Amino acid sequence: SIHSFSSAFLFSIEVQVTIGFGGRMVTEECPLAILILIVQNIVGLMINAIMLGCIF
Amino acid sequence: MLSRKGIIPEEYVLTRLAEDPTEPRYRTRERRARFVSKKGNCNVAHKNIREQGRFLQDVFTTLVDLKWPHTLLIFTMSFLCSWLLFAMVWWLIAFAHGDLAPGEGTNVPCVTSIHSFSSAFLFSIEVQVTIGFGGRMVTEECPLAILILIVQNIVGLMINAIMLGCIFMKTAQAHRRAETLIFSKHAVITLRHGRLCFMLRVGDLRKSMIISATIHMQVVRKTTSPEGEVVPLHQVDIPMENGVGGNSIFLVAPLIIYHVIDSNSPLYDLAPSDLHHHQDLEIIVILEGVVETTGITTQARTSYLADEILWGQRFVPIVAEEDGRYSVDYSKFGN
Amino acid sequence: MKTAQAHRRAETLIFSKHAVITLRHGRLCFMLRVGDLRKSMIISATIHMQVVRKTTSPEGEVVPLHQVDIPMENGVGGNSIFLVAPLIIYHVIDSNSPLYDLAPSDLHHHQDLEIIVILEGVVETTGITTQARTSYLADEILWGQRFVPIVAEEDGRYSVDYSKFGN
Amino acid sequence: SVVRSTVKALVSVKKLSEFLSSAEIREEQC
Amino acid sequence: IVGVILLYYILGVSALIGAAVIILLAPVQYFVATKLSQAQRSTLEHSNER
Amino acid sequence: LHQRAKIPWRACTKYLSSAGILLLSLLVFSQLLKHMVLVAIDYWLAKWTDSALVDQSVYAMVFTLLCSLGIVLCLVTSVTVEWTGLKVAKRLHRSLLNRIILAPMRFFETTPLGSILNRFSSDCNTIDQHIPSTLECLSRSTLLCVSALTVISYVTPVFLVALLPLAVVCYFIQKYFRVASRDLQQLDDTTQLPLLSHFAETVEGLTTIRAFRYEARFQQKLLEYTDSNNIASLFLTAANRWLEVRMEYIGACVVLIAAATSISNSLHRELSAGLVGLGLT
Amino acid sequence: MPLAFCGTENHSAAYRVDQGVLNNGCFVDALNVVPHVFLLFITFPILFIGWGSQSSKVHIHHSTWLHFPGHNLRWILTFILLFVLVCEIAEGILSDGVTESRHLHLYMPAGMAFMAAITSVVYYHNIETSNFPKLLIALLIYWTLAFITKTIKFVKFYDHAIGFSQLRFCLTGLLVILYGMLLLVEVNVIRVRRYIFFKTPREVKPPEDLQDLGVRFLQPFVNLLSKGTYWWMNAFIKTAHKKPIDLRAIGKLPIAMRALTNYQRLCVAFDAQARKDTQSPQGARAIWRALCHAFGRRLILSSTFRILADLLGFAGPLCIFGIVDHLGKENHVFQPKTQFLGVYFVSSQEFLGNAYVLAVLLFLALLLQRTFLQASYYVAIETGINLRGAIQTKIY
Ligand SMILES: Nc1ncnc2c1ncn2[C@@H]1O[C@H](COP(=O)(O)OP(=O)(O)OP(=O)(O)O)[C@@H](O)[C@H]1O
Ligand SMILES: Nc1ncnc2c1ncn2[C@@H]1O[C@H](COP(=O)(O)OP(=O)(O)OP(=O)(O)O)[C@@H](O)[C@H]1O
Ligand SMILES: O=S(=O)(Nc1cc(CC2CCCCC2)n[nH]1)c1ccccc1Cn1ccnc1
Ligand SMILES: [K+]
Ligand SMILES: [K+]
Ligand SMILES: [K+]
Repeated sequence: SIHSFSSAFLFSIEVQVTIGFGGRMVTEECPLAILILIVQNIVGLMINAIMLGCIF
Repeated sequence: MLSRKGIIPEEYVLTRLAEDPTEPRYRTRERRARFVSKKGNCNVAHKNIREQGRFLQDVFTTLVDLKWPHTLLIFTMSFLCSWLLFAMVWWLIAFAHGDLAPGEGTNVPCVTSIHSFSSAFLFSIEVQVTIGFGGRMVTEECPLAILILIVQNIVGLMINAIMLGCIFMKTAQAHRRAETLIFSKHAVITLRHGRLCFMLRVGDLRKSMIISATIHMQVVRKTTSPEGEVVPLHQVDIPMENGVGGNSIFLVAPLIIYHVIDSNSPLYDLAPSDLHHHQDLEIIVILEGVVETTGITTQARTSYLADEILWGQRFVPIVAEEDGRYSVDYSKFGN
Repeated sequence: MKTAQAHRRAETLIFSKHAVITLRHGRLCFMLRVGDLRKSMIISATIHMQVVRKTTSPEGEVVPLHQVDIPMENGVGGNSIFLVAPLIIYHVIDSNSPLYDLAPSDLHHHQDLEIIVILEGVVETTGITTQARTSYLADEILWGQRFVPIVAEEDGRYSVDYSKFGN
Repeated sequence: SVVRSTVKALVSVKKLSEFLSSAEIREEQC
Repeated sequence: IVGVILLYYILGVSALIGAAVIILLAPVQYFVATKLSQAQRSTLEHSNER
Repeated sequence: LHQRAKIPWRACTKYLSSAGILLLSLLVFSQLLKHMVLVAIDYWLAKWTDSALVDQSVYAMVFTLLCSLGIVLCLVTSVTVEWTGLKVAKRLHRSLLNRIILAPMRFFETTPLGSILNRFSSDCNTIDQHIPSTLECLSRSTLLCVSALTVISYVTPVFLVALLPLAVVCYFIQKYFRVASRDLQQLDDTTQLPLLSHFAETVEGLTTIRAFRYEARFQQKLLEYTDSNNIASLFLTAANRWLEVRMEYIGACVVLIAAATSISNSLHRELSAGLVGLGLT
Repeated sequence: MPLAFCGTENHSAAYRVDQGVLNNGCFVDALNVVPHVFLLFITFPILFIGWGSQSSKVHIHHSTWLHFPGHNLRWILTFILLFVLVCEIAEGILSDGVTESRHLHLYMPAGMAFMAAITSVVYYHNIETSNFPKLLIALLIYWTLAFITKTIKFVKFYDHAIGFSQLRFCLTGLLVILYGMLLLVEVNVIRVRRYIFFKTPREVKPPEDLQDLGVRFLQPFVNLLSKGTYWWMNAFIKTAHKKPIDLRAIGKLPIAMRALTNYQRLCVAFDAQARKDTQSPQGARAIWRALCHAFGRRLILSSTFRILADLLGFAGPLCIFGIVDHLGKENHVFQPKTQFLGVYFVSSQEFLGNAYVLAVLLFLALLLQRTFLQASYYVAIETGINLRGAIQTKIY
C-alpha cells in the first residue's frame, strides 16, 4: 500500500506511534526494511523514555 | 635450528667484584601521591577485594552506573535477543503445527500469513512492540500459541518497565552538574584580624543555585601517637571558623573559605619552610548540597598539597558593583 | 519504586568483627573499624553510637533497654565523616561517658552490655539514604588490642588490604 | 646432550652422597 | 620408534636405511661432543692461567 | 630509550676492525649460496616428483650433485665462520692488550680496576667461545626463515596479504620479548651472585656463626636469596614460554592459511600437487 | 530460489509433518537450536553488563579468585565439545555439497552450538572470577535442555537405524556423552557449593598466597586456558615495556614454590624412606628413589604432556600425505554417495578424503601439540627449580 510520500509518512507514523493500520504491511523479502523498522522502533522507544523522564 | 646449554665449568672463576650498577636513580623525584585529584575522582586503589556476588546482585545499580553508550548497547542487545527468541519460538510452533508446510489450506493455520522465518520475526516484532499489522493473525485453535503470546506480552511489559526505570534513574544523575563547581587552583594563608588563617576560594559557574550547601574540611597526614600507634593517613576534621560554627553557607558569588589556625588546630605548628613539595600534608575540602532542579545531593572534592599552598598571599577582590547590580569577574578566580 | 531501593547496596558496608579498646594520647578510648567494598561513594555519611543496657535510676525507675547516645570524639563534634579507606572510629571514655566505670573483668559473655553503631548516608547514585546497623557485645570487645594499619602507599597511589580489616 | 646431562647428574648425585656421608657436628643434641 | 614404524609402511626399506644413517651418526656426534668438551677444558685451564 | 637499543654500530665496528673484507665476503657468499642450493634441491625434487607422476628423464645425477654442493657449502660456511671468529678474537685481544699497556696510570687509579679485569676475562671468553656459534646459529635460523617465507609466497601469491599483519605482530612480540628478557637476565645474574657470595661467607665463617648462634638468621637469608633467584628464573621461563606459544600460534596460523590457499588453488590454478608438498613441509 | 532452512527439494517436501512430527529430520534439527539461542539470549545481556562494569572497575585490579571444583575437567570438556562441533560442521559441509539446495539445518545448528559453547565457557570464566554461584542456574538449564535435545536426536537416529557406520551418528552420540558429562560436572559443583536449596552454603575463601598483594606470579592460580597459554603474562610484558623490571616488579613467590616448603617435603620423603627401609647408608640410588617419590606427581605429568605432543607431531605428515593423495586423483568431480533418508550420510573413509577437513585437523593437532609441549617445558622447569631450591636448603 505504498503509493506516495503521504502514504510513506502515514506508514512511518503508524510504525513509530505503534498504530499499525495493517494496510501498509511489511513484506518478508525486504531485510533492509526490516532492519530500518528495528532501528526506528529502538529510536522511538528511547525517545519516549527520555521524554517521559524529562516530563517527570 | 638449535642453541647451546648453560654449561658453566667455573663461571670464568675471576668473573666477580664487578659492581658499578650505574642505575638511573630517577625514582627519587618521580611523583607525589595524591589522596584525591583536583576534580574529585579520589585516586585510591582497592586491593584484596573478596566479593560474594554482591557486585552482580545490584544489576539495576550497575545499569544506572553504566554510561549512556553502554546503556544503549545493553538496551539494543536485550531487545534484539528477546525478539529473536520469540521469533524462534513462533517459528518452532508453526513448524510443529505444520502450517509452515506449503500445502492446501484445508486446516486452519495456527498463525496466519506464516511463510518463513522472516514472516515469523515480523510477527514477533509486531506482537512485542504492539504494532499489530493483522495480516499475521492468531487463530483460536492454537492454545500453546495463545500461552506463548501471553508470556511474550508479560515479558515485553516487564522489560519496558525496567528499561524506563533505568533511563529515569540515569537521567536523575547530576554528577556533571556537580562538576561545575570551581575551586581555587592554589590556596593561600595570611593574617586576618591579627590571626593567621588558611583561606580558599570556591565558586560556581551555572546560575542554578545549590541548596543545603555544606563544606567539610579535613587534613590527611601520617600521625603517630605517643602510645606508638601508626596511622598512615590520619584524617582530622577542620572547623570553618564560621560565625555560628555551622558548615551551612550561602554561595552565590565565589566566597573565601578561611579557617582560623588556633592552638587546638593541627595546623598550629606549621611553617612556610616545611611547605615544600615532598611534604606529608594534604588539605581535603568536601562540599555537599542538593540541586534546586533535581533535588539530589552533590559532592565536590578538591585537594591542596603543601606545594599548592601560597604562604603570605591574598586573594584579589572578584565582585565589582555595576549601575544596577553586581558583577563577578571569573577570570580573577585564581589571581 | 522497587528499582529505587538500595538496601543491598547498603549491605556492602563492612564493620570490624570484634572491636578493641586501647589508650590514645594517655586516654582510653573504644576503637572500631568501618569500611566499604563498592567504589561508589556514600554522601552525607553520619554515624551514631549508642549503648543498650538495663539502667535503674536512684528514684526506682526500671528501664529494660536504656539507650544513651555516645559521642564520636570528633574534632568538631559532628558525626559527619569522609569514608574512603576503612577508618577507625574511636570514642574517648570521659567521666560523663557511661563507659567510665567499665573493667575488662566484667567484659565476659553474659554481660548487660551491647554497643550499637548506626551509620546513615545517601548514595551518590540513587540519592537514597542508607542505614547500616551493627552490634558489639561485651564478649566481642577486645580489651588492650590495636587495629593493624590497612592502607599502604604505592608508587602512584595508595592501596588498602581488605584482608587486614579484622586483624 | 640428554645422555651427557644424565651422566653428569649421576656423578653429581654420587659426589653429593659422599659429601653428605662425611663428618657432622657431633653432640648437637646435647 | 613410532616414526620409523610408520615410515616403514609409508616408504619401506630405503627410509629405514636413511634413518639408520642418522641413528649411527648420533653416537659419532656424542664422541665429537666429548672431544669438544676435552678441548674446552684445555682452553679453560689455559685461559685461567692467562 | 637507553634500554631499547639494538646497537648495530658496535657490531659493524667489530666486524670492520677485526674480520676485514675478504672473510666477511666469503661468509656472506657461502651462506647465500648454501641457502640458494637448499631452495634449489627442494624445487628440483618437487619438479622431479611432478614429472614422474604420470623434456624429462631420470635425474639420478642432478639431485646427487645438488646434495653434494649443499653439503660442501655447509662445510665451507662452518669453516669460514669458525676461522673468522678465531681471527676476530685474536685481533681484538691483541688490540685490547696494546691499548691497556699504553694507558695512563692516572686513568688506572681512577678506574676501579675490577671492571677492566671482568671485561678482559669474561667478555673475552664469551666472544671467543659464544660469539661464533651464536652468530652462525642466528644466521642459519634467519636465512631458513627467509627461505621458507619466500617459498610460501612463491607457492601462494595471496599469502603476503595475511602475512603482513602477522609480520607486524611478530615484530612487536620480538621487541617486547627482547626488552623484557634483557632485564630478566640481568636480574637473574644479580640475584644468583649474592647467593654464591652468601654460601662462600657461610662456609668461611661456620665456626663464627656457630659461636654467635646466628644460624637461624643465616638460614633465613639463604632462603630469601634462593627464593629471589627461583622467582627470577620462573619469570624468565614464563616470558620464554609466552614468546614460544605466541610464535607457535603464529606459525600454526601461517600453516592453516597456506594450506587453505593451496587447496583453493589446486582445483583452479592446477598446481599438480608439486609445490603443495613443499609449501606444507 | 529463497533461503530455506529445510530441504527445498520436491516443492519443499522437507516441511511435511505427516507420520509424526518427531520423525521429521529437519524438525529435530530446528529443535536443537532452541537451547543455543536461549543461552545466547540469556548470556549476551549478562556479558554486556559484565564488560561494561569491567570498563569502569577498580576492585578487579587486585581481586582474588576461587576456582570451582573440576575446573580442569570443565575446560577439557569444553575443548572436546568444541572439537566435536567443528567435526560436525565439517561433516555437514561435506554432506550438503551434493545437494543443490543449501540445507541449512545440517550445519547451522552445529554453528549455533559452537557459539553457545564459547559463550558458556566465557560465562563460566566470569563466574569463576566473580564468586556468584547463583548465576549457574541458567547454565544448568541450558545444559539440561541441550542434553534433552541431543538425546531426542540420537533416539530419532536410532529409530532411523543410522548405526555406528555413520559419522553423523557417532558425533551425535559423542555430543550426547559430552552434554551428560557437563551436566554431571554442573550437578557436582552445585552439590559441593550447597547454594540452591541448602540454607547455609559452604563458601570457600581464596588461598592466602593469592590474597597476598606481594605476589605477582599468577600462573599457579589462574584459569586452565590462561595457564596453558601464559595469557596472564601479557600485562607483565606490557608493564615491562614501559617500566624497567626490578625487584619491586618481581613479586614474592607463592607458597607452593617456597624453598622452605620444598626442603620440608624433601625431609619428609627422606624420613619416610628411612622408616620404610632400615638402610643406614644414604646411597645415590636411595637419593634417586627419594627424589622420584618426591617429584613424580609432576614428572609423570610433564612426561605425559611430552608424549602427547610427540604423538600429535606425526599428524602433520599424516595430513600432508592424505591431502596429496586426495589431490593425486585426476577426477575430482566425484562425491561420496551414501543416502539413507535423503541426508546423504558420509562414511569415515569418505569424510577423511576432504582436503579442508584434513587441513583443519592438522591445524588443531598442531595447536594441541605445541601447547602440550610448552606446558611440559614449564612443568619440567618448575619441578627442576623446586628441586634445586630443596637441594640448596639441604646443603645449607
Ligand atoms: N573564568 C573561568 N571560567 C571557568 N573556569 C574557570 C575560570 N577561572 C578559573 N576557572 C577554573 O579554575 C580552575 C583552576 O585552573 P585555572 O588556572 O584555569 O584557574 P584560576 O587559577 O582560577 O585562574 P584565573 O587567573 O583565571 O582566576 C580550573 O578548573 C578552571 O577551569
Ligand atoms: N577482604 C574482605 N572482603 C570482603 N569482606 C570482608 C573482607 N575482610 C573482612 N570482610 C567482612 O568483615 C566481616 C567480619 O567477618 P570476617 O571474619 O570475615 O572479617 P574480618 O574480621 O575483617 O577478617 P580479616 O582478618 O580478613 O580482616 C564479614 O562481614 C566479612 O565479609
Ligand atoms: O627452548 S627451551 O625452553 N630453552 C630454555 C632454556 C632455559 C633456561 C632457564 C632455566 C635455568 C636458568 C636460566 C633460565 N629456559 N628455556 C627448551 C626446553 C626443553 C628442551 C630444549 C629446549 C631448547 N634449548 C635447550 C638449551 N637451549 C635451548
Ligand atoms: K498498533
Ligand atoms: K498494536
Ligand atoms: K491490524
